[PDB]
Amino acid sequence: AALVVDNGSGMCKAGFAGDDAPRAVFPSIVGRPRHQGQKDSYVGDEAQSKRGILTLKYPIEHGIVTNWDDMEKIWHHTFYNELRVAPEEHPVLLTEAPLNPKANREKMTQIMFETFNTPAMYVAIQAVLSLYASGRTTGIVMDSGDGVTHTVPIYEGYALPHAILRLDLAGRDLTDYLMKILTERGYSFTTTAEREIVRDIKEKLCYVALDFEQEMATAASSSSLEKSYELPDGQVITIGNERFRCPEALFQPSFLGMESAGIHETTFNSIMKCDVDIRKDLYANTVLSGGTTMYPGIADRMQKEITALAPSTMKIKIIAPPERKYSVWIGGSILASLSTFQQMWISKQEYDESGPSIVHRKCF
Amino acid sequence: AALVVDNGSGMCKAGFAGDDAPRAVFPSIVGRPRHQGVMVGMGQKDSYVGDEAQSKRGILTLKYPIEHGIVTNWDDMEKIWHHTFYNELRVAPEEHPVLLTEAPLNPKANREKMTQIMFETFNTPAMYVAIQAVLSLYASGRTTGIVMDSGDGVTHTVPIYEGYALPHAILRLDLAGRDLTDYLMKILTERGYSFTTTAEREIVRDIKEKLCYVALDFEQEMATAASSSSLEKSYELPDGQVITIGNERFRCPEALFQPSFLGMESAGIHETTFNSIMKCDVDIRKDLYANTVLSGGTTMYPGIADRMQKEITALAPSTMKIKIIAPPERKYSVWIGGSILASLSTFQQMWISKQEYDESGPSIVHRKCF
Amino acid sequence: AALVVDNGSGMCKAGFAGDDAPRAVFPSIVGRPRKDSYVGDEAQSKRGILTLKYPIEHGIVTNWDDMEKIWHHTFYNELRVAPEEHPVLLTEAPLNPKANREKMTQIMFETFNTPAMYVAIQAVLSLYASGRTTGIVMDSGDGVTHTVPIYEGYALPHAILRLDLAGRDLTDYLMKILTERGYSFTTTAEREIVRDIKEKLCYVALDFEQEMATAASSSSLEKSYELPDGQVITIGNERFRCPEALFQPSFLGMESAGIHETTFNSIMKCDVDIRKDLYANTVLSGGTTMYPGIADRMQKEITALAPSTMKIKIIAPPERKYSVWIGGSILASLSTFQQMWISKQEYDESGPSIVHRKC
Amino acid sequence: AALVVDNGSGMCKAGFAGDDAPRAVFPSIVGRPRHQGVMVGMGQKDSYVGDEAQSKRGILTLKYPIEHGIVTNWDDMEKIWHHTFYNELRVAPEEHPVLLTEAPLNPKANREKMTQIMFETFNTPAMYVAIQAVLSLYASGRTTGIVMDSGDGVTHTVPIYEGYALPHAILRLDLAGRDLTDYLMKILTERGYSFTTTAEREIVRDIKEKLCYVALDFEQEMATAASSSSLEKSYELPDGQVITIGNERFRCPEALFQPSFLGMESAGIHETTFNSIMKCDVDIRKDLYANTVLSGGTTMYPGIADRMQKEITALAPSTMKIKIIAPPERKYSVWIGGSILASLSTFQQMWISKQEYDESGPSIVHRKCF
Amino acid sequence: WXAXCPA
Amino acid sequence: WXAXCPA
Amino acid sequence: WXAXCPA
Amino acid sequence: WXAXCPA
Ligand SMILES: Nc1ncnc2c1ncn2[C@@H]1O[C@H](COP(=O)(O)OP(=O)(O)O)[C@@H](O)[C@H]1O
Ligand SMILES: Nc1ncnc2c1ncn2[C@@H]1O[C@H](COP(=O)(O)OP(=O)(O)O)[C@@H](O)[C@H]1O
Ligand SMILES: Nc1ncnc2c1ncn2[C@@H]1O[C@H](COP(=O)(O)OP(=O)(O)O)[C@@H](O)[C@H]1O
Ligand SMILES: Nc1ncnc2c1ncn2[C@@H]1O[C@H](COP(=O)(O)OP(=O)(O)O)[C@@H](O)[C@H]1O
Ligand SMILES: [Mg+2]
Ligand SMILES: [Mg+2]
Ligand SMILES: [Mg+2]
Ligand SMILES: [Mg+2]
Repeated sequence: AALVVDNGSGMCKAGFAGDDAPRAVFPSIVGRPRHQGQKDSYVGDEAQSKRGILTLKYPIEHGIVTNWDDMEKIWHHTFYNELRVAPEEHPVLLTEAPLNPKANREKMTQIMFETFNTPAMYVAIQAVLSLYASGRTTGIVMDSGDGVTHTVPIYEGYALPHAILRLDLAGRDLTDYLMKILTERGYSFTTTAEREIVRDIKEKLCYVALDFEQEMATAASSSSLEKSYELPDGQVITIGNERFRCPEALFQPSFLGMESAGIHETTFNSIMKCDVDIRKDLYANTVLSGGTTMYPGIADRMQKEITALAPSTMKIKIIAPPERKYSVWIGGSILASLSTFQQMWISKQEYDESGPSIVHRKCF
Repeated sequence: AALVVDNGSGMCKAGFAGDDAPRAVFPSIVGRPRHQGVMVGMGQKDSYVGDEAQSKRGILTLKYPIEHGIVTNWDDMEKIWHHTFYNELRVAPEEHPVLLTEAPLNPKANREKMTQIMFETFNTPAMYVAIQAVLSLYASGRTTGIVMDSGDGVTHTVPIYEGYALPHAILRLDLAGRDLTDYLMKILTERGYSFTTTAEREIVRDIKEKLCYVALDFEQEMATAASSSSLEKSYELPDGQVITIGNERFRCPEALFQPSFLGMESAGIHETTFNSIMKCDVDIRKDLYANTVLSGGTTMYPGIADRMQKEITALAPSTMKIKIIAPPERKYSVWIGGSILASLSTFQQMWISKQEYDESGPSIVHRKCF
Repeated sequence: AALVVDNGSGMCKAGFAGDDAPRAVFPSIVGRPRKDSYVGDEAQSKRGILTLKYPIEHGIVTNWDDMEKIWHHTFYNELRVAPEEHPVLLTEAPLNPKANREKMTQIMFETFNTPAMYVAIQAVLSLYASGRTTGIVMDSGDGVTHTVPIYEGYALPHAILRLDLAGRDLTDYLMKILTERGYSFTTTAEREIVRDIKEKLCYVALDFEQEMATAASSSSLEKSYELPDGQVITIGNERFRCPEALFQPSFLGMESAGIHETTFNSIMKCDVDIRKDLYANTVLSGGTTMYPGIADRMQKEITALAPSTMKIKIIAPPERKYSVWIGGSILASLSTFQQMWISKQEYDESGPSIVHRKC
Repeated sequence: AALVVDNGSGMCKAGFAGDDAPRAVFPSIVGRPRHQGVMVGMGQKDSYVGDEAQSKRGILTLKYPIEHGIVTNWDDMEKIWHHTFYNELRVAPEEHPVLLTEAPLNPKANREKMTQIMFETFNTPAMYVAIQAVLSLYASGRTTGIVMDSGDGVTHTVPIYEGYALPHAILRLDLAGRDLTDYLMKILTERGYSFTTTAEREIVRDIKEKLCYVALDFEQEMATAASSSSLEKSYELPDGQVITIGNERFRCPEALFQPSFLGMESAGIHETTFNSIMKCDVDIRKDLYANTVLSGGTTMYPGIADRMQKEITALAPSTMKIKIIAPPERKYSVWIGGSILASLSTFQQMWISKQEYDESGPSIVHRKCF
Repeated sequence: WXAXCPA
Repeated sequence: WXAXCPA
Repeated sequence: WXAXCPA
Repeated sequence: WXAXCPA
């Protein structure tokens, strides 16, 4: 029973292989009481309950582990509290973003092999695992998580490393931007405890405008675009034109000051770096995944933007599975349960003789 | 029955004797993936041969196992024959004799290795190797005239009179349909199109077979192309972006008649055809002139029948007559001639028997064979 | 002769443009007895009988009834000049609610009917006074503290940080520590005395651990201050404890970073190619910054965070209290600035929304 | 005098004929401020072009008008040329002839607008366009030798056996310094450094020019770098941070000889020079082997002369001597050839007169200029 | 302020 | 370029 | 990150 | 070929 753990920059999904849904999901936040039998560090859902006191801090930033002391805590919590299984008899599978520092995946292998004593291990790209869930074999995978947005084109299972594009703008950066334009209306959120309140607003009310220029003028006059949200303290706030500005930073990163292009242009550039003969199949098999692409109507906008750049003869098909929030984990369940995959596990003996560097030679 | 297998530079044809068209016609390429594999369970093959390679050519390095009519890589050609004899044509060769076609002027080791592989790896009961140009006459049903065989491989002009082929008049101009593909992709950079890859070369091959045509007069059509913009025919690429080509439609065919465009010092098609006749005797010269026969995929350009007649007429005496015979089945002229040859009863005693090859060694392909 | 008016969170400055010093400075406090209302120097003198109330809190006007009083008092009691003839160059902190600045344009264009108007960021005007063009601005005034990095005149909006630690918060913190020594204060009039103690006895220590141990070991740092009734009080470690709350906000209970870290985080939000220029041209402004030795401590703390090869030069002119107004005088007197004035005709065509599009 | 101009993908060299060094050398970039101007005291120009934009590159969106030797945007090239003549050379082109250079195998529309702009916007009395690599032999003072030009965006080899230039072997690869710079930041993320903006693009280019080098044997050098030897160096960023690069020092320049790292099927730089020599005549190769001449900024890596010699020696027959010539001033070799060409008395009749352009439009540039 | 802080 | 590369 | 961004 | 061309 191979575990499948996807330790993303946002919430981490953990569960057994061969199933259809994650066993346990919880935010990847570790917090400690502010200022001065409460335990020192609250992790997982426990930090969310007492978020008004603890100093919430994300151990993973932009898909890179910044504090290796914190990542040992979350993994210790997942294996011994949520799944309640001993890691000393089951293999463990991990997911990591592409174009990551080599020191990132080297330390992950060191920790579990030495501390958790996992007999086997494999590290796979998050975008590649997303293509398993849909059952497809080709088509680019636009994966946009909390901190990492990458597009990895795949044709017939032969990935194209030179066409992989990574953009740091992602869901978490939108949370900061929405907090910035909320002070424009009159509501101020500063502490990291209040950030989770903003993230709740973005999940429920925030959406993507099909024609962005026409929306400002229409929303200026009538209040048909105004929705009212209830704060946990009992206050009721009303947000109007800010509903569509927050996700438009995905398509126009100039609002945040970044020089990089939007997700629609990043996807277009990724396909262009590929050869002409495979552009036939990449246009008609575009796949979305991750929580940042869960906005109501983002699929419709992406199809229109790409069609303008792409030739009118070509067909742009944006595949939007309804479970794209857990697409990364679901695809990894199939990989661990496949009989062919059983020959690619990094056994203990191979790591013992080759050191931590073995993870570079036996994983993509 | 026999297996008329006409291997070639561009495509190889396979079938049975007594038929009208080859059963299997697929490109003769052997591509190997360059990008690493990331998905398990898909079971990608080590190499792709034939039509499978063309479909997935976007992630392959297409290498032609035959270039200029010479087998450069003998390990990949064994794969092409294995694909031909087992998957497309789907008959075990150990029970049926196999016939091959081969260019007139070629290294003697090429026919030497061809016999060695078939008689041992495939264990064919018999064999016979014939000249590709000679077989074109059987399809035409005539025992006289010259054959201007010209395809992706090297062009040949073999003159035959009354079935007695003349060896000293055989000319082998290395200019071919593959060289035109390189020239066309070189002159297509003037409009801003840069097809420089093994995969994109296939795209250029498709354009040449569709929009390219031979102009009756190069100088007049050059002025017409510059003066009038009606000579432009848009073509769509696999990625959906359309391209427009103007005077390049007839600029690339003209490289055949004036090889100075590619930098080659050798003469053109009409001069090579003319020189082939001048090497023959005076008495037979009358018959060979009025019975010229075209062949190969290169001679499929629209108007090449009219253009070649005019060029060869001016060089020839005026009183004499020129008759460029251009059958519509000239693409499979080499194969169709093989189908007639294999079914003939007088020829079934000309195969290399299996016992004969072993005693005389691989050198049997020179005496017992052609 | 534009009437530059800086309606800060207390001690509002006003005067004719083209000068070098404010004409009149008075507290931005409106108090009523517990005439009808008193504003300015008359309020502070009679602060014992009144209940002092600040119309402006954290750079946001919380009550427009009182704001009209001080503005009427500025033009008709201090400057003694009608505003019907000259434009007004207002100042407003960055990252403010749009309802705050929209009313400011509307109120004068309807009540006072000034010929023109303009609203300028308080951090940008500070750089004008020094004559520089690059380098972040630390406009740690009262109520709010904001850093607006500028490089070659192109202000970067994504790096504009706003912090709520300022002099008013320090006054409340100085309230709590003083009570530990028995010097308690209840009414708002008493709080004005605590601001006095902060203005003449508070100083930023170069380091806690050495000074805190020293303060608990001897009495050389004792200072004797008489409260306005006549009795004297002695304060000890409170001299260097309240000012340092700017750098260690954990004392106040607020989670935000300190002054040094806010500057440090603001620079990294800018591009790498311009960080070198900003590090060597840091500018300070505001009344809170007028603490003795704040530049020396900020120089050390940023140097520890910044790379060693980097050079830190904290520029701070001696007259940094009126830096915003002095920069505002230069802008109003510029010939090129006469085109950016918001005309009276432009207000009525677009209503109060003209402030957003033109400023 | 002649205003010799060497417009290119990277820095553009501009000066006067008869000199030994360019008068003004500035990057050919055009940038505009993305943010909004707030301070009104000083001027905020719409766009900064040249060395002015490099100093203030932090707040600019640098974009190159030239990509792979082709002018992508003709609005920005007008700005650069106007900045060259009226702000760097401080002369009016209305009285002095202008000489320009264009990479071979370029679109015909690229040099069509080049002649159009000068003859109507700047109104120069004369003009001439010459191949960049052809002038490289003029600086070296030789009439023989294959030119291995490697600029910022293109890498083309044109063999010149004698006064006549062979046109069927003018190869052209788009792998050059700009692609290497894009590759350097792709492998720099393997250590933890993220350069993802055009402002950070310039910082990467400085690292390439100062620390990168070519190893004689890539496989053996890889083992030494994996052992954390003295190969590790320290570079100081404009911020003041210190970054260390180990095996990345020789991995980036190794992409030239093994383009498979970049996903391009085109053969390596050592192979593309070998191919160009082969397409020449048999007796010609005896002189092209012994007179290979490097040029361009991309061939300024320490050890590129020795590494290329070893690779060619393996491919070439042992008897032939490969004498790779690397002049110490090969960065400005193209410009120096232009200065020598302009001063020659024979060249005075090759100019394009103003009246010549007036009668036939911009089509003249395809007739007189080669 | 309205939602958050006092002002 | 137009068909091929970016230029 | 180290040189560039924050991470 | 061996001497001449590439084949
Ligand atoms: N229903 C939703 N609508 C809009 N945004 C969402 C929704 N659900 C989650 N998100 C956003 O997507 C981000 C990433 O969530 P998730 O997919 O769990 O991260 P991961 O990349 O680790 O899988 C979250 O920060 C959240 O703000
Ligand atoms: N319809 C056509 N029009 C023009 N050229 C053609 C046509 N068909 C094939 N060709 C040219 O002929 C070549 C194919 O030659 P082919 O006769 O198949 O060689 P072989 O005789 O070895 O089978 C192609 O490369 C193409 O350039
Ligand atoms: N010399 C000083 N020492 C200590 N604090 C001071 C000094 N001068 C002013 N302050 C404090 O700084 C705060 C802001 O002053 P000022 O900058 O004049 O107003 P604003 O914040 O409106 O710009 C005041 O509340 C005052 O308490
Ligand atoms: N000393 C050097 N070492 C390595 N690369 C260099 C050096 N000098 C310049 N380059 C690279 O060569 C490229 C081309 O510059 P250069 O050949 O001088 O002009 P052009 O771009 O006109 O060919 C530049 O982009 C630069 O990155
Ligand atoms: Mg994810
Ligand atoms: Mg054939
Ligand atoms: Mg101030
Ligand atoms: Mg150059």
